[PDB]
Amino acid sequence: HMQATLHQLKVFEATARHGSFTRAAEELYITQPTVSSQIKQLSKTVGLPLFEQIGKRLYLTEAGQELLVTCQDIFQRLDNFAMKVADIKGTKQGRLRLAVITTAKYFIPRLLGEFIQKYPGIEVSLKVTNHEQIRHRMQNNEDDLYIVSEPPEEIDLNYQPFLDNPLVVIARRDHPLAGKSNIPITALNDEAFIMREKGSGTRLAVQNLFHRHYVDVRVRLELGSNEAIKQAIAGGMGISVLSQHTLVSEGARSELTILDIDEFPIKRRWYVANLAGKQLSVITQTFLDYLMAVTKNMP
Amino acid sequence: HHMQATLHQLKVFEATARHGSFTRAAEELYITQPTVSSQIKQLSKTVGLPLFEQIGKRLYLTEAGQELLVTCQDIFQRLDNFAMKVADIKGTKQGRLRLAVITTAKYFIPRLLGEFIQKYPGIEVSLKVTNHEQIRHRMQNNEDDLYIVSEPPEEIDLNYQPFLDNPLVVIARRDHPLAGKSNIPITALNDEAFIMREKGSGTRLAVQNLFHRHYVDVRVRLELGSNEAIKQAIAGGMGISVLSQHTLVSEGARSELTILDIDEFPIKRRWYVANLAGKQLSVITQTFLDYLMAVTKNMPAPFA
Amino acid sequence: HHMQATLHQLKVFEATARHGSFTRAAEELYITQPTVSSQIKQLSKTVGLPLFEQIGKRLYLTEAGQELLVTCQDIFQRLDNFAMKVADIKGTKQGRLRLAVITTAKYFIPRLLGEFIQKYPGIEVSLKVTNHEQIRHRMQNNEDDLYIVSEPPEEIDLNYQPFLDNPLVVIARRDHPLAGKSNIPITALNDEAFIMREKGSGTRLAVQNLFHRHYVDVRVRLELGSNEAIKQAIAGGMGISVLSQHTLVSEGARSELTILDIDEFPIKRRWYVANLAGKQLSVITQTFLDYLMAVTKNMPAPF
Amino acid sequence: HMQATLHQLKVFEATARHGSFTRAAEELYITQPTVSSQIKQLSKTVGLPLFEQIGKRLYLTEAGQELLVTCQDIFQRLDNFAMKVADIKGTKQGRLRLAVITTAKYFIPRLLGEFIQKYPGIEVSLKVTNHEQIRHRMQNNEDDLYIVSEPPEEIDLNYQPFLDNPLVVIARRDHPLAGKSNIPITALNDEAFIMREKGSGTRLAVQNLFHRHYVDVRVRLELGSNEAIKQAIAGGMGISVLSQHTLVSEGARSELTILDIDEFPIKRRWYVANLAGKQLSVITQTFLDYLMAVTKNMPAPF
Ligand SMILES: O=C(O)CCC(=O)C(=O)O
Ligand SMILES: O=C(O)CCC(=O)C(=O)O
Repeated sequence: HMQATLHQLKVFEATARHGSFTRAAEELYITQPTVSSQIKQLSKTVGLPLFEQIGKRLYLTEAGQELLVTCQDIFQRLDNFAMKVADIKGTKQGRLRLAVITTAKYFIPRLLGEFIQKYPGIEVSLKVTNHEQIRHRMQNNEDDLYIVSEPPEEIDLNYQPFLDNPLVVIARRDHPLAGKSNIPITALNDEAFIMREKGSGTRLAVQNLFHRHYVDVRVRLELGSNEAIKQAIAGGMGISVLSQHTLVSEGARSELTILDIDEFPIKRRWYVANLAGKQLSVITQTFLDYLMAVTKNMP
Repeated sequence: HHMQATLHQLKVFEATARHGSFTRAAEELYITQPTVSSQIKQLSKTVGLPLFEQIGKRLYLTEAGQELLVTCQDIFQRLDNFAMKVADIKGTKQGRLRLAVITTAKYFIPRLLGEFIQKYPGIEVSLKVTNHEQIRHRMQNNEDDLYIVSEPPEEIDLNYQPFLDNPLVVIARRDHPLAGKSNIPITALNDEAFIMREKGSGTRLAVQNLFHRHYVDVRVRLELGSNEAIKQAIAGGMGISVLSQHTLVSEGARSELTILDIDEFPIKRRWYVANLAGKQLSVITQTFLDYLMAVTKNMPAPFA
Repeated sequence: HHMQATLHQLKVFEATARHGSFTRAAEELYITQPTVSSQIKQLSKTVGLPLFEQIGKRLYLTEAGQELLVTCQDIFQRLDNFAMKVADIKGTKQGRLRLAVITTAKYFIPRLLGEFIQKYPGIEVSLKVTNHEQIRHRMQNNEDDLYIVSEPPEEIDLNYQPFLDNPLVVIARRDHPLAGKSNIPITALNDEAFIMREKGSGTRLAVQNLFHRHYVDVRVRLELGSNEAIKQAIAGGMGISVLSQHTLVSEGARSELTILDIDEFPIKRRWYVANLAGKQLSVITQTFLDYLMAVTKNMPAPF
Repeated sequence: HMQATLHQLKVFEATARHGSFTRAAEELYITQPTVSSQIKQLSKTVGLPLFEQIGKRLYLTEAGQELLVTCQDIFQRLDNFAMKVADIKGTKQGRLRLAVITTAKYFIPRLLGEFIQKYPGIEVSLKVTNHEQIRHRMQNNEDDLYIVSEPPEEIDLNYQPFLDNPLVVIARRDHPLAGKSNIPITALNDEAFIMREKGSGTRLAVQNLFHRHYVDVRVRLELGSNEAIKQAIAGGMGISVLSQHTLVSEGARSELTILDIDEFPIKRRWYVANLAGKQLSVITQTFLDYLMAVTKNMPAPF
């Protein structure tokens, strides 16, 4: 019974609705003898008579009544799918999956929550993790878009930069250098310093810049957590270098401050990426556009 | 619209998704791979979204594809159902029983169901053996006349009752040092090489809870999702395990297995049969329900 | 034997394993991709087993690689520890406080620890911030002077004591129709956008439970394992969530966040300071422990 | 710090142990002035004196004393990794990961069980799953060996066949055709038959052979489960075709039997595969050799 055609079902259902081959033909802009043979073929496939002529009309047999609701269910299901596809296309349904490097937690979720108010039907997933996780997900095509800091050479990606990630010297509001301008980088000599964990991107960049300019800091502490570091600074433990976006909620009157040391900010970027040769969904390309938009004139 | 799709196109798509391969699909359907290729391109144009993405040497379903695949499986199911009604008409069948049972009831239901049709050749049967999730799915859609579960879901308005006990027992190979001994305390399982079921499993839960309650530390040698695989692993002397005693129904004259007589075993579970939200039952459904209740009333577990 | 190996070799290896890439490792170590490659194979012969395997464009660490990686990390830690004793000797310091604390305590311990240091300038400090499991290993290895945990482990013999409350609260944006309202029924939450923590977490469990133990069905809009990310999600209007009130300490003057006074909240949790049972506290430990207790005794939670 | 070499620590540790440069240099088959200059360089990088001479002997400074303990730990940790590498090479420790296609559940776990008895140090994972799951594992390199019916072309694999998977017609012991021989395949026409699920491997291989010999069976039931089917057979609901390894536990006095039909068994195979280019661990190669051996002689059940 898979040998039946959709077209033969479409003829059958019309022929049952109306009571005649001819009325059906007129609806389906085909010929009455095409309808009759289509029905004979379909009855041969089913194995039973579908119709009985009584007076001027074709009435359904038991097997025909069953096939009618079978046809109605099937056509219902296709319509339903057609509705899905239409909602997808007009960004009123669908799924957006983002995997994002850790440092981007300070903007991405907020952007993403703005975007959903503007497209409520969308369902979202956000994964916030490290470079190794992200590489794995990329290898398995798990998300629509990936936001990273350093696009992995060994994976075919389509990407571009969209937002600068300055690393800046952060201090407590009462530090001597606070408010001072054009401060030479040698001024960091002998300063209590809170270092990020070994093997961190941030650590490595901070150390490289410090080796280049002969600066020797007193490492008071080593932590793995930017929040922890901000807190340690507040507590007087020292200064550090962190991504400026860690300062997003800080206002006019803050316990923290940026120092204005020369050779800073250490300049780094965030990229958007998708796998090379990927079919970008409607909402993905929509989101991509909205992203580049809101982060172009973003301080 | 979407009535421009053909049933052949959906067959080709549904087999491609299933196999993850134009080649394997073409083999199944007795067609050339370019036929597969162009049928998919055509259908894909008709829908107006991509259904597949080929990233490297790997084929993936898009969102729209994932959604069409469910649509194809519903449609095909409905055509199977119609084919069955037709056979039932042709054979002047009195009507058809619809049963969905939890996985572990495959070791008593099918056989029992054979012996039930013996008594009424006027009746036909559609047995679905599946997990709890799929049973709850079928339950929301009124898909079946009776449901057999280990744990009736709290989401649904059911009319359930228990009918057969499901004792979980310790199983070893006939040559195990504790084999044929009596009244062994549960502490003797300390350090035994043990084969655990997979993580989400309620069998695993029941066992992990009971062992935690008795401060029993076993050496987990293996995790397996399959009862049959476990039984085979026990036969090869990998260790012992805890399984539903009914899994021994399929254990023949060549079997090396035995039940160790451990204190606080069996873990007592049972099976429930369930109607749905006070909806009345056919004469068939009730003739079967009475059958179930009779035959199982005093049915001994295997290896008694 | 393995004394044939070189520390530079081990340093090249560990960077390769860490990066998943000879090129990215080569950039970090200020050297050449051929030299990384060279130095790894030189090391591989010495070991007697392959340390990596390349399938397609993917670089995988072998079983011997994975073992070597752990060995390299232990070794490098010991060298870093030696360098700290040296800087302590040469800095003519009074001594060093070692402290390991549960992840959620980063929102008070590091600040407090600064202030303590300002009070005792001869003391150096090591602050490890990590999860519960890892605090157990560290406990078993007598690694630290004091441990701060959300629940003391049963398998370890510990003197302990609670010192600060950990209220979990409902957090929302200040434009929310429930902002500024008193004595709100818990049932007001149901059918509301909600950001849920990751599966099998202290926090998610403790709110799924209290939502079924007071009959509340919520619309889960997102899943995140980062507290900061959730707060950012709330600022963007994504929904509400339940977080430790202490996560609000880093919420500056531009914050658009608030706590909703929902009935049957706060969910109440605690922090405990613990040491190994019977084991004498150093003068330094003791001085800190006293400072801790004083400062936290009447410490109000943020907002 | 970390400009220090490992040989500098080794020379340092000998020097502390003997209390002289000379006795240390004799142990390391090097000269006395290499030792001195080595220690002096190390003393520079450390930033403090490591030794002081008291009387006839070099004694450790405070820094020296700490350096000695950190050296003994480093050397210790380094020897441990060598014990592991040695244990691995001689199969006394290590990991074997197998992922197998569903139907191999009736034999792989048993063999694996027998194998582990010989090598008790080894940890094992066995994953029993479908072709799609197996492909994902193959793509992410999650296991040592894969056991499959049909290796997927789009993945680079070294593979070889090792055991036949005959599909045979199965009935209840009282079936009319039981005991018979050279039964015509057309005997099955009109016969009550229990089919495997749509899209199965087995259902396809069965529907090929039936369309080819114009065979029309009375499909009484469809089921997803080999165990269920065997039970349904036993309950009188029909006959079916299943892999012969389903019958592994059945002895001479079984409620089941195999019907000796023309064009049967449908011959299918199992293969062992690993990814191409990948080099097999020592325990993996061991297992492979063992698998081929025990299967070479192996008869199907009954
Ligand atoms: O940056 C930190 O320390 C916080 C770590 C984090 O992901 C968070 O709590 O969101
Ligand atoms: O074969 C069946 O019906 C299911 C068998 C099973 O689930 C198992 O292989 O463990």
